[PDB]
Amino acid sequence: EGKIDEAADILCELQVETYGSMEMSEKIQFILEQMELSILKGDYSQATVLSRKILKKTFKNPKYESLKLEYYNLLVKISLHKREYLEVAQYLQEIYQTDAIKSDEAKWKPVLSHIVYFLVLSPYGNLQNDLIHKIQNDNNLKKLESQESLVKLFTTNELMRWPIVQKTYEPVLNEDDLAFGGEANKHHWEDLQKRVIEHNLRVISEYYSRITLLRLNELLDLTESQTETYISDLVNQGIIYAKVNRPAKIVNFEKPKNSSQLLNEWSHNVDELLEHIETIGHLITKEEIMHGL
Amino acid sequence: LDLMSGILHCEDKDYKTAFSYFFESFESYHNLTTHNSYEKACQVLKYMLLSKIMLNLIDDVKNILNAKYTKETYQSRGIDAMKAVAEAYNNRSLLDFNTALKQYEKELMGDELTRSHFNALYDTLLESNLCKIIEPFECVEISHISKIIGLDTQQVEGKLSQM
Amino acid sequence: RDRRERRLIFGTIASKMSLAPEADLDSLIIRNDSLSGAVIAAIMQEAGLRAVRKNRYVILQSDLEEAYATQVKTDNTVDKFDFYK
Repeated sequence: EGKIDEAADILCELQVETYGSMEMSEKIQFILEQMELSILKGDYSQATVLSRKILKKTFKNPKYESLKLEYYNLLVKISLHKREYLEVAQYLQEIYQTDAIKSDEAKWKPVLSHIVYFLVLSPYGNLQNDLIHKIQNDNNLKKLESQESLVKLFTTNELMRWPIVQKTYEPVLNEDDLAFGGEANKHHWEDLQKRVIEHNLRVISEYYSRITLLRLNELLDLTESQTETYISDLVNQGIIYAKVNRPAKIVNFEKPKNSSQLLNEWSHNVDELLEHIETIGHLITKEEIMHGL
Repeated sequence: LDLMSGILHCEDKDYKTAFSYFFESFESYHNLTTHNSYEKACQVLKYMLLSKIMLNLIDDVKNILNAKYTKETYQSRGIDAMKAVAEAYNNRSLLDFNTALKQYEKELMGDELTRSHFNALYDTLLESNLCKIIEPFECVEISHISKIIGLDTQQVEGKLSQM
Repeated sequence: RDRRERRLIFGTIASKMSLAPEADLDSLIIRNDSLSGAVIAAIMQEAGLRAVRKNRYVILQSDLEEAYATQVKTDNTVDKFDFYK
């Protein structure tokens, strides 16, 4: 009949007080559909509370075909209002081994391109390096090699070809069906651009010790006012730290002084004189063996 | 007695247990009918909103004004001033903090306990704005600092040097 | 303990307990007599234990007076016996 919000309010005011936790067969199936009605209604809080109940119960229960596949779709759909690509990347760790073992490679290939999309948009964390090697990675797939090289590109990426790579190949990014964010093109050129700046600026400190602010704007594709916005977020979140000189337009590394000179930097000189006497002393006999014969 | 005890928590902070004194008092003066006036009942409502802002809880401030059980239909110029301060703390800006200062100055600056916490909240939101400036590297032009703070050059240099 | 000093206990423990403002606790405060800090703690705990078998999360009015009769048992009367004052 065309009713959406009315159908959701009926089920939410009944099933909560209906089941007494007796029969878990039809109970779990309807809760998965109960959160779907909240998605069409637009309330993410109703589905968030229900997502913390049967998630731990299903984990202890054995795996099923139609039941386990519903959790993978709902956790992606609830990210519309959340707009956090880091949380969904952890939810897709289960489907990664599910479609590669229980299912075939037919449905595993599109899931492979989806799980790597949430990894590129991950702002930070050490789980990014663990998801590079994985298990089934290097499947000789066209969409996999493009996304896998993109993760390792962030080290050497100068953001010169960044708009060219996304325009030439756009499997998961500009043109996509599942896990497609933004109205059309606008959120794809924003969220993805904000992440690649964070990954690029992180290694600049490890490479450029002193860089001109005028040159820094060209590498990050920003301006004087836009550059100070992204670098201030990484320092506030505890990512990296650098020098920003507004009048002189000089961006340095600003090495920390907690080393206290002799107390730190000089302690690295032990292996300098440790490999001298110990090595040559071992090669005294070898010199007489080669020349003696 | 609960109101006077809560006043000692103004300078000594500790607003967690101080809310029980102002909450139980609001229901006490509401049942006095003729024995209590309208101004004395609105000041108690101002003390509850002022105590939660010092405790830095956004959701509890909105629950006092929106819910009719907590509000009991009491509103004035000074009561709405606490809503602007709560909105100024969410965005962390001094523009909305001084916006309600000029229009509500009659009731807002009339109470001494509110004016005593005015300079406290003035520096509270000012220090929070400095944490965004101080976190990155220093040696930035003062002219660009006043644009982030939102005050005059002489006012920003005067308050920053005080801390 | 007298009547007034108990509300600082029941009221404080209720902060960590989920209950509705419609609760009847304003009544039983008079019924409470000759208790301690350990006995009152078990009263609010029993309110949640009976809510599990009744399939209830938020403590209702039925989860208060019914759960109070359990831990309160010491002697038959315990309140001023029956007259003869």
